[PDB]
Amino acid sequence: PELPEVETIRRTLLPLIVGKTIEDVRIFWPNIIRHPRDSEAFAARMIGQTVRGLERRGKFLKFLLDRDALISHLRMEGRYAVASALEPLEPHTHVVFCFTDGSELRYRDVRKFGTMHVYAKEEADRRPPLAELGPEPLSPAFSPAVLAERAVKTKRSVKALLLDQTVVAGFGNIYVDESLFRAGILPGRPAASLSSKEIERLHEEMVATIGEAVMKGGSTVGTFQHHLYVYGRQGNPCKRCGTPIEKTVVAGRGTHYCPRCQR
DNA sequence: GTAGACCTGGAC
DNA sequence: GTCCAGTCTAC
Ligand SMILES: [Zn+2]
Repeated sequence: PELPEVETIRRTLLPLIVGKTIEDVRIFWPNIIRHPRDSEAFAARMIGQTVRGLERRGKFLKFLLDRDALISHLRMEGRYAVASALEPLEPHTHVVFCFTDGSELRYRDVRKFGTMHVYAKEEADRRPPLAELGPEPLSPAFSPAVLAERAVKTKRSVKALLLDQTVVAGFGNIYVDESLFRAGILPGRPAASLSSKEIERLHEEMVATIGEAVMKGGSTVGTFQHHLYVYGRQGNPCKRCGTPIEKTVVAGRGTHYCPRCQR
């Protein structure tokens, strides 16, 4: 789950929960709760509060209640669904919010990597994990200049730079690989080796790629999966030149690229 | 930069 | 049986 997928969840989930009041909060895997550390305090404070809105910051979902804000990160497999509280739960359900109208919001996560933090609204943006996030890619706050200031000071791979949420917030393995192919830049090259022209081109493709993915409802692996040039296509012909797509390891992640179209 | 952690189930 | 799928620590 990257920005496009999280933004899709935010849009579809909002009307299904806005205006409902919390009656109970049940937790089956405590490690997911990060703040307050004590699961009992986490549950108690939300009882009686009403859902007023749902926003997104980077790859995080921000549930807006009365006094508090619930900050949730899905990591690799987290997912949400709304259903009747009278039916048996599905496998791997670790947290459930029960509403006064008999419906409930369920959180499932097979690998158990997800996290949840609760803070008073006016403290959320000034505390971890939101405090140190970079700017939103689809906002004027993200420009070629911002990307250069960070790139010109480090020799780490350009892919490692784009995956750093403090540089820009929202890109993950799929959209970093896709943006670099569109820009014609190899993922393993030093960020400082990029020319001014290459930085402007990369910025342009990053905004175009992420924006297009949001419109298509994200990648299901949504319909953006039908528009991928390299992710998951190792061994198949490049859609632009016909050369076989390759896969290696960069910045500790599986990496896909075309040896002819990219640097 | 690069294995090891946190964790579980599918593909070969 | 062995390999593969967002972020933190540790040498
Ligand atoms: Zn190509």
